[PDB]
Amino acid sequence: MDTTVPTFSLAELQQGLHQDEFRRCLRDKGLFYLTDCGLTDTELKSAKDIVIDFFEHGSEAEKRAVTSPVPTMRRGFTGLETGSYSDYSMCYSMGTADNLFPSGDFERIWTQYFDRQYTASRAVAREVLRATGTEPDGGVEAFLDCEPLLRFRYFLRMAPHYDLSMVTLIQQTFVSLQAEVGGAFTDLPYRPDAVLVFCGAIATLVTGGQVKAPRHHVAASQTSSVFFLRPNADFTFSVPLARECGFDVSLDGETATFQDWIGGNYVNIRRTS
Amino acid sequence: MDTTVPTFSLAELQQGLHQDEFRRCLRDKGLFYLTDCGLTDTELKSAKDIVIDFFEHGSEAEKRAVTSPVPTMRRGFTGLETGSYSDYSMCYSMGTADNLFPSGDFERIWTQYFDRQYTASRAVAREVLRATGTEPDGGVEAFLDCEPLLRFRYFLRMAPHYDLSMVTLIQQTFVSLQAEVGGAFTDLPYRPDAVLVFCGAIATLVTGGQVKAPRHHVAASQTSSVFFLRPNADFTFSVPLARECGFDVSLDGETATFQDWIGGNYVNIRRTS
Amino acid sequence: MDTTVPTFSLAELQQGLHQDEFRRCLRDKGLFYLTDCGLTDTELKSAKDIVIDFFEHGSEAEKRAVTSPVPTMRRGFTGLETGSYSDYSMCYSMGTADNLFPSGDFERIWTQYFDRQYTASRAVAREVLRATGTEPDGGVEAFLDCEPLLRFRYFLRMAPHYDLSMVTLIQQTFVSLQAEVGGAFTDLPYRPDAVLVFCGAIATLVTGGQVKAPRHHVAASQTSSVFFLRPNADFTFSVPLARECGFDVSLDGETATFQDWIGGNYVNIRRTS
Ligand SMILES: CC(C)CC(=O)C(=O)O
Ligand SMILES: CC(C)CC(=O)C(=O)O
Ligand SMILES: CC(C)CC(=O)C(=O)O
Ligand SMILES: [Fe+2]
Ligand SMILES: [Fe+2]
Ligand SMILES: [Fe+2]
Repeated sequence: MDTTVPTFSLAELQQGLHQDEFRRCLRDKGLFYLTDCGLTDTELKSAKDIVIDFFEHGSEAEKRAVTSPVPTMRRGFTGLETGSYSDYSMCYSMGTADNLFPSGDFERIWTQYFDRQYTASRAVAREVLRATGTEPDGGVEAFLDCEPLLRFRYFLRMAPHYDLSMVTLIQQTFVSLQAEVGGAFTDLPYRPDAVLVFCGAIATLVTGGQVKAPRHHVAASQTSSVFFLRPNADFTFSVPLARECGFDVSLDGETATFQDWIGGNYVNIRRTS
Repeated sequence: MDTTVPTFSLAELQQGLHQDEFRRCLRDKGLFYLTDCGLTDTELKSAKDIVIDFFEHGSEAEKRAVTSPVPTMRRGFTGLETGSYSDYSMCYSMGTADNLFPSGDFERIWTQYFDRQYTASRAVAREVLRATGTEPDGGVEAFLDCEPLLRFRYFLRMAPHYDLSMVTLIQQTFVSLQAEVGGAFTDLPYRPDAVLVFCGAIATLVTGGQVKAPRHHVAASQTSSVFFLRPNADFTFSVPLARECGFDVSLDGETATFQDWIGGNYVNIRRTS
Repeated sequence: MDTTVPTFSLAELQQGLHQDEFRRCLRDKGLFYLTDCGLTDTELKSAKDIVIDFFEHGSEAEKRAVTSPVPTMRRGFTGLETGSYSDYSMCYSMGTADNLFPSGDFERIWTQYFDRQYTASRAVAREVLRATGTEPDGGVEAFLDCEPLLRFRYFLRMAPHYDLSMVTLIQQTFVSLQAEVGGAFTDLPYRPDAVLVFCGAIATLVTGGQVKAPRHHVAASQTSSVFFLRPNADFTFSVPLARECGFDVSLDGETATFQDWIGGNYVNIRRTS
């Protein structure tokens, strides 16, 4: 089997092309680059510049006003680890609501950036479901109108793990990002013309094991954008089916919700260790 | 903004003094020293000496008799990490009930030590609620008659994290303890005349985001007393409100309990990493 | 007290012999070697050879076909951590159903290997319950017809922790495995004639604190078989009783289930740190 990370045009997928190839990719690899999805280096420049300017020239008062009282990295500014937790790296997060913006121009640029990412993530997830003939409990659209989280970081840096999202979209700017493909770590360089997609555990779950959730990590001067498309707490699934594809669930009953499985706080990643 | 860790007299707070300053501290820093709360180096000496004597002269049989069958560090003696888990450090824990005491004198000294700590923690938490005009679901006293945990350790030693308590009271004896203040790690030396207070995530939650829960850590021959004031499993709060201040909750419904959020086992700290 | 790890014959236990010694072992140590349980180096050779052959000569296609879409190490092949997650070590897991076998001969050999392990684990757990006069809520057999997990690994390697199983059976092949006995790490060498047993937190819980769940770790060219006997999600227990023996539960009510306590996903180990 080719260990190459494939590339798919969203437009072409939406037209019913390369369905067999798409299915094989999802099953055997669970990751691919996506083009023609409305996201390129162009849309990124604007957001990167404005936020980077903030991480460098924003004062403490300005950062404080956009910092959550709890360091959860859910909304606003965060200094992630004498000195400051910023020494290692800084982060900016946002979602569909309850955001913290430092200025008007920043808000406009990022609200639009977030929207393109959300639209693209929903679109590719929609094709993931169609290619596997998957109809989530409660319908496709209700499943896709969910709880996304966008994190932008600015600098092994990150330990091996898999994501618990439906799908995760990544934009980057030495190749630090590595993913397991064909039983070996493969480089995942930047593609100014595309976004990198990682399938998460929820894709595996909802499709009944038809999609792989690949492990990946970061080796150790770069910025990355990570968009997690996460289901709603009440997303419902079959317990026996989860067991049939690898989930070591401790759930009584025939059906369960995302909340029942993961708990009352979103968990984005999981280390196999 | 001054990055100095302020000091407040409990007596003065209870009299309605420095309310504006207290509010600013809670919001911008989430930590402060507390005086006139009935806890000083005096009350500590007695407890420290008796337990330290145990950690050094107590036999294996004596330690075994006050050691829980599961190494949870909830009650009794614990050797925390050829050799012994004690090599790194030893710990002694207690709560309102189900305690394990090695002797009568030890019991008397520690029951009184625990009580002063619990009274002080409840008292400062009571002022935290009043300063922010917070009325917990079910009332103030029911909220404060909770599930505290006292841990005494004897020796980065501890990774950056924030506490999930309402408030945490610390007594100490090179400044190892560092906390993030104004975007920088600040030393938190010992004050024989006061107790150091850290606001936890529950303070942030119950007050609707009016209190910061500061991150902190320990850099690497000292003993420290840590008292966590923790809510009851049935403490209830508004889901939309939790989201409004940073909590990345995966909870269906308008209201939820501490148990719904954290799970069936108390979790005292959380690393932002 | 002797810090020696005792050995017990399953046959002799089932006949009512050494009951006082067994009780003392469970309470003070929580670990022991077990003989006459139907498991020796003989039964192991067959399974070890066939799987080891796979880890070395099996192609990527063959490994892929027995690899779960999510890297949970619940069923099938797993490469556990330029290179591959296999570099560190490889693993093969199985349970009562939903298994992934690479060949017919492999299936026969391992289905029988798993069965002997499950029978032995249930048998010793049955004696653990009888020696402590324990009658689980819902009866002994319903409690023992549970959710076991068998993991076979092929290479500190593993950090200090205790197991959350009822009991855990280990077969091994320099002594890497160390356990805390009498307040000191003790070697746990291989015994071709016996299986090593570790009591888990569930044994402590169901017996009301009569059984210790010992901490252990691995120091750093060997293979080990680990069989966790895990309760069903609906296993029910008394909340006040759990508190009486060390469990820091955040559970409202008088009774709770394993699922209520641990969550919707099995958790096999826990680090005291
Ligand atoms: C390598 C980056 C995309 C970070 C990542 O994988 C994550 O945040 O889950
Ligand atoms: C620095 C000590 C007070 C330990 C601590 O922060 C904790 O136990 O949460
Ligand atoms: C030392 C081995 C038996 C591994 C282990 O303890 C475990 O998997 O829980
Ligand atoms: Fe990831
Ligand atoms: Fe802390
Ligand atoms: Fe273990």
